Order: sequence, then structure tokens, then C-alpha cells
Amino acid sequence: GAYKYIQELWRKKQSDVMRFLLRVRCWQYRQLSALHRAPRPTRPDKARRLGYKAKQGYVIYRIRVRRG
Amino acid sequence: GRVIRGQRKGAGSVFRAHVKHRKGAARLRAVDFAERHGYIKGIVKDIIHDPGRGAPLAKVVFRDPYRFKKRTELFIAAEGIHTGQFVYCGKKAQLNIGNVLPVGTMPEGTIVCCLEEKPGDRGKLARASGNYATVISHNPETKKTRVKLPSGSKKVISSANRAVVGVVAGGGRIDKPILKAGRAYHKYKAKRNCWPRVR
Amino acid sequence: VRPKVLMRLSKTKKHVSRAYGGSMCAKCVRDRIKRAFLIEEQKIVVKVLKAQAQSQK
Amino acid sequence: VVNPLFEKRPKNFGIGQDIQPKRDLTRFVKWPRYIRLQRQRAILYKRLKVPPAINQFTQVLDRQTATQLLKLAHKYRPETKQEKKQRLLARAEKKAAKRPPVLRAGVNTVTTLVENKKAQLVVIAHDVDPIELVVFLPALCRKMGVPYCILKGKARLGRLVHRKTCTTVAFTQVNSEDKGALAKLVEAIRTNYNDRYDEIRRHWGGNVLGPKSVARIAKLEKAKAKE
Amino acid sequence: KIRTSPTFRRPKTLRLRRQPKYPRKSAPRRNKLDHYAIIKFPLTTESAMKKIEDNNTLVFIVDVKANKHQIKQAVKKLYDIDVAKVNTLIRPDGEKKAYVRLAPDYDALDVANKIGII
RNA sequence: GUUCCGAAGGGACGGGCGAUGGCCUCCGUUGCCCUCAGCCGAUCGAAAGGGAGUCGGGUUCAGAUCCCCGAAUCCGGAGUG
RNA sequence: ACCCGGUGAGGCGGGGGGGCGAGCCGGGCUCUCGCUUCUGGCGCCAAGCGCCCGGCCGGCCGGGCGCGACCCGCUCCGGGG
Ligand SMILES: [Mg+2]
Ligand SMILES: [Mg+2]
Ligand SMILES: [Mg+2]
Ligand SMILES: [Mg+2]
Repeated sequence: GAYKYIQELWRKKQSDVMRFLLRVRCWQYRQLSALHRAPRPTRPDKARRLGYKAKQGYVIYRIRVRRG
Repeated sequence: GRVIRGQRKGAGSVFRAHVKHRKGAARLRAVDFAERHGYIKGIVKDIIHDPGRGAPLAKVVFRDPYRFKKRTELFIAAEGIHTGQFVYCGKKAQLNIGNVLPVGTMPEGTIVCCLEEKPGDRGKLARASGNYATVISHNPETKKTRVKLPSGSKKVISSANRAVVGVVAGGGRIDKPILKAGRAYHKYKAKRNCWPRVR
Repeated sequence: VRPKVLMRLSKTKKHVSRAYGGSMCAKCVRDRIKRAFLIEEQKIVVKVLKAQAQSQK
Repeated sequence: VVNPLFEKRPKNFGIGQDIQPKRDLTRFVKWPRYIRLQRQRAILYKRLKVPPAINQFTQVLDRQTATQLLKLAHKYRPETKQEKKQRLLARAEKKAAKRPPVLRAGVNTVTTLVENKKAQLVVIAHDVDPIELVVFLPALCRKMGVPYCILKGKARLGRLVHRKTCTTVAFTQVNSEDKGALAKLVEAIRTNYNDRYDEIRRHWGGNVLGPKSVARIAKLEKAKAKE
Repeated sequence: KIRTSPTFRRPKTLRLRRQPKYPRKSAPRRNKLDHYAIIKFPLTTESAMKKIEDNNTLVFIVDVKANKHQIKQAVKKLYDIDVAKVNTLIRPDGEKKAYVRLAPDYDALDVANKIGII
């Protein structure tokens, strides 16, 4: 299964690949608003192990919190 | 102790500016293609007085180059201007009182009013009655100009921001002594609530 | 009259029979006519002088 | 011969002279935030130094061979739901009175087939919107020795199956009449992808400036070249 | 196509009409302020008598919700008499006193005898 | 916070298409398309500011430019005008 | 990236093409410019040219597309960083 490979990918956050992904995604999220529905989870494996299913009735909201 | 008066002035309760009878913001026209490449002209329709400001304002009419309209604007009236006069706006308008053109084109030693401190700001510097700035020297590479401000300071300015030729009208206003507290009271009533100062 | 009364009036009691009737006075009307005509004549003159100079050069 | 009353009236669009015509302004419009964001995301992709593991998806299978790939895949389409209904009825009457080879869709199915070496070639869509779901798959395919190609369009890749989208498909078993065509496709694809993976893993991307910046740099370097 | 204006503006989409799959409430509300509950009873004071004898009017009191049009329609239906005009005032007690002037070809005194107030 | 980081308009002369009623004439209701379209920001804020158009005589116990009589006037509407 | 200013985010960067100069044997090269300055007037909703098409009877009536108004581009233009 690909979910395991995605799991080690996301555990290698300091790698240049994941660092590039995180930088680009953070820029885009910052450009968006503070509270908006995502069309689908960004981390499907993490969502699945947190209890998300690809069914009608599960929604995902991407939200931004001020730091400090 | 208590909050002091100079500390209360920043809350803006009774220390806001009295701005009902003011005629608008005195701003140069927005930069555009015509002003950046050639020029356009306008007729000086009115010369009016707004409360709280020493300099008079010139109400000028241009014609919109993109649709069938006429645009009205308010300039800080340079001294010597008059109604029925044509004022020219743009890069290559010739150099005479009332015109506005970038400071990088005018020769050194030029007297200027309503100087624009950053390009596009529509005039910020030397716009009080009788004040002016001087174009000291140019620098083509890096496109920068030295300007002497009415405070005696010298500043480096981008050579592509506009400026009105001439001195601001209404000069010599502070040479007349206010003879009485009534005159001072009326002077500051049209500006804000700060006059009767206590030691 | 007070401005909202002008609805009841007829047109002849509101304007005069002339170009810019009831909106601009006769003196400035005639100066506008003269100015437009003489300006256009001067423009024709400068155009023909420009053409003559182009031919000369 | 015609009316002298017909004359032309040229209109001079000089500075200040006349009102300009309504020309095209599509590159000066104030666009909505979503359009602006989605355009400058691509601009950012072209700016930044993209690591080779993400760069590798830009180098894509060419159109001319992709058409044979798709026409061969069109034979092994999985059954539509109505076709499955027909066959389920049909088995019902034949019981009341062999599994043809097909494509295997889904990143999970494809990756488990590849790591079991049950796959014969793998087609990967080039633009999965988290790239991380497929970014690891070319290297895995190389080490298992399975030929892989990168195809334009998850939409047209999932048009093979009868769904909206599909990330990867896998040829795992075909018929005799298509073994030769599959062999030709596999040899071409392995020459293009499998045998270059050193340069694929060491080929960075992006790092190209804007047209205005590169033009200004070109003018400056031309000046210094002349003198 | 081309864009001649530098402003993007929201395009005009299509808005369907309600096609409800069941009425929200089952039945229409019965008209409660009808011609019988709209006029309650007429005044029979000395002022009302003088008004009916002199001005050829009638005097009723009604609930505060009635319009002059509603009042005159109700008077026409209940007493089959034509009405010239209506003047209403909300009395300090709370009801709405209505002076209803009839068409000249009817007689207020006759209508009052018919109704029963005199 | 009140125009500031909004895809902030549900309007319109007209033209075309589609249906309808009325002596299917001509128009109207519309339904779709083409074309035209800055607003300074929803909304609240004055019984002394802005704001069309009613006056005279008589009448009660207590109401009158309000009721009765007589003279007016404004606004809106009107297929067939 | 991030920050500031302006606008109804209206002509930005290259390239072409054309005119005026300078100099070299009708030629290319570098540079430059592209139309508004005597007057308190007017200026929009295309003339013109070219290519198609339709309806009625060569004529009448009614449409469409392009040049006029150059092309290609990835940051709305500038200033910081
Ligand atoms: Mg005080
Ligand atoms: Mg008259
Ligand atoms: Mg109100
Ligand atoms: Mg009032």
C-alpha cells in the first residue's frame, strides 16, 4: 500500500522535497482566507488514521491560527 | 495620577480635525500613459478658499482620454495662476508656472511646489502657503535627484515623480501679528480643539 | 420658482428660443460661436503651413 | 460614379487628441483572488528550484506514442456497471439452466502489484494535486525493474476506467495478439525512463527568471560584451 | 472574445424558481378580520345622534386594524348602502371610531332605524 | 473596521429566438441569447435643517386650514386615449 | 517571500514597422522620435477600405468578419527587499 510510503515521506519533513512542498503549500494557505472548506484532505493517510472516510457526510475545513 | 492632555489627544474624542467645510483633498492627478509619455491640458476653472489652510486651492478641469467625461481636480494653487489659464500636465510639458512635470527633466536650480516624495504619491512636500523646494542636482544613472526642502534639509528623490512649478500662493501670512485672542480663537476653531493652552 | 415647481410649467416658460436657450446667456453664446470658428480657422492655417513646410523640406 | 457625399473621417488617436478606442485589456484586468492565486502558483513553480523528485513529472511521454499506449489500453477497459449487470444476469441464467485480463487502477493496487513484480508496465498521471502520493513511485518501479511512463492528464487516464480521475494504471497481463505491441511500448518506455534514472534523480528544475528580468540582464550583458 | 473593460465583474447566472415538493403549511389561514369582526357596534350617544340627523352619516367603532377601504367595503356588504367617505380616529379608550358618510341618495336616519339604533 | 485584502449589478433602450392572450392585428406578460451599464458602498440619523400641493364663511358643551357649505389645488393613473 | 503607494488595477518588457538626424559604398549600422502650447469652443456610442452571406423583385432591402486601432509574452503598474 502507498499509505505507508506517504507516512515515511511525511515523517521526513526536513528533506528538501517535503520542505519545498510545505513552503509552497504554506504560501498558498497564507494567501487564502482564515477559514475555508477544503475540497479534499491534503494528507489522506493521516486523515484515514484519524477517522476520515471517503463517504458523503465527511467534510474537511482548512483553518489558520495566529501564532505565539 | 491622571492621564495628561497631551496623552488624551491621541484618543480622538474632542481632538479630531474639524473637516465639514473643507473642500476636499489637495492631490495632483493620478499618473497615467498620457502624463508618462506626452502631456494633456486643463482649464483653471476656480480658485477657492478652504477652511483651516492658508494656501488657496485651484479647481482644474481635464478631459478623460478613455471615455467622454471631464475630470475635476484640486491643486495647491501656485502663485501667479489665474482663472481661464491653461495648465499642462505630463513628461514633456514646457517649463512655466503652473505646470507639473517630473523633477528628472527640469534643469537644476528650479523652484518647485507640491513636490512628490515617492512616485505616485500625488504630492506631499512643500505645500504650505509660501513654501517651495529647490532642485539642486541630477544623477541620470540610478535616476536620482537632490532636492532642498523648506526646512533646509536635502533629500534624494526618484527622478520620475511629478512636481508643480512655482511657489505656493498665499505667502507672507505669518508676518501679520494676531492682535487678539479672538483672532487666535477663530484661527484654531476652523482647525481643531487645541488653542487655549495651559501651562 | 422653487425648483420642484418647474414640473408644472410649460417648456416655453422655462427656456428661450436660441441655441443653449435658458442654460447660457446670449453674450457667452456668441463668444463661444466666434471662438470655435476662429480657432478652427487658425487650425486650418497651421495645418496648411505645416504641409507647406513638409513640401519645402 | 458614387455619391460625393461619401467621405472618410480619419480619427487621430494621438496623446490628448481623441478618445482612444476600446482595445484589448485582458492583461491589465483586476482578476479575482482565485485566478490570481492559481496563476502565480505556476509562476512560483517556474521560479523556485524544484527538486528532481518533483521535476521528473514534467518530463512526459510524447503525444505520438501516447496515442498507441491509449489505443492499446482501450481494449482492456474494466467493465461498465451496466455490462456487469448484463453478465451477472447471464451467469444467473447459465447456472439456473474465465477472467479476462483488465487494467488495475488505484495507487495502492498498482504499488502492491509493482512490489510483488506482478506488473508489466505502469502509467502515472503527471499532475496529482498532492504530488506526494506518486512522487515515490518512479524509484520503486525502477528498483523492482517495472517499466513506467508518465502521461499527461489524470482526467484522461481515469477516462480509461469509468470514473472521473485515476492516478496510476497498470498493465499486468495482456493477450497474445497484443503481446508484441506491448513489447514495443515497453522497450520504448524503458529506453525513455528506466535507463536514464540517474540523470532523472540528479536533474533539478525551475530556477528561471521572468521575461522582463532576463531581458534586462540580456541588455546589460550585451552592453558589457560590446564594451 | 475580448475584454474592453479593466474590471472583472461577476457573471450573470441562472436563478430557478421555487418548485416546492410539498406546501410548507397545510392550509391557508382563514381570514379572521372579515366583514363581521371588522365592525363591532355603532355608537348611540348624543353626538352620534346629532351627526346622523344632520350630516347624514353613521358612527361605528371598529378594531384598530381596519383600513378605510376595508371599513367602507364592510359597511356596503352588511348594510347594502353606498358610502361617500370615511373618517377614522383612534379613541383614547383604544378602539377606532369611524364616521361613515353615505351617498346623498340614502338617508342616515332611515338606515339607523333599519339597523335598530335610534 | 465603513471602502478598507470582495467574482460587491438581478437593471435597461433596442435586436434576435421561443410561447401565450386579447377581433392572434399589434401590443402586453414573459422564458433564452446579443448589446449597454462606475459607484462610494447595506441600513439608521432632524415633529426647529431640505421637502409639490387649502383657503374663506358657518357649526360644538368639549373638535376644527380635519366637520358642513363654497371656492381651489397637487401627485399618480388611464387598452380602446 | 514580505512591505509601501496609485488606479475604474487602461497601453508594461522585448520585437517589428515607419520618420527625423550623425557619420561610412539605392545599402546596412548606432542613436532618437512617433503626431495635442497664442485664445475660458467642440470631441464617445467609426467613417473609409477589403472579404463573405441572406431575402424579395441587374435593382431594392438586411446581415457577418477583418484592417483602420501591429506582434509575442509569466509576475496590474512603480518603489523597497
Ligand atoms: Mg478648547
Ligand atoms: Mg421663455
Ligand atoms: Mg431615514
Ligand atoms: Mg423634517
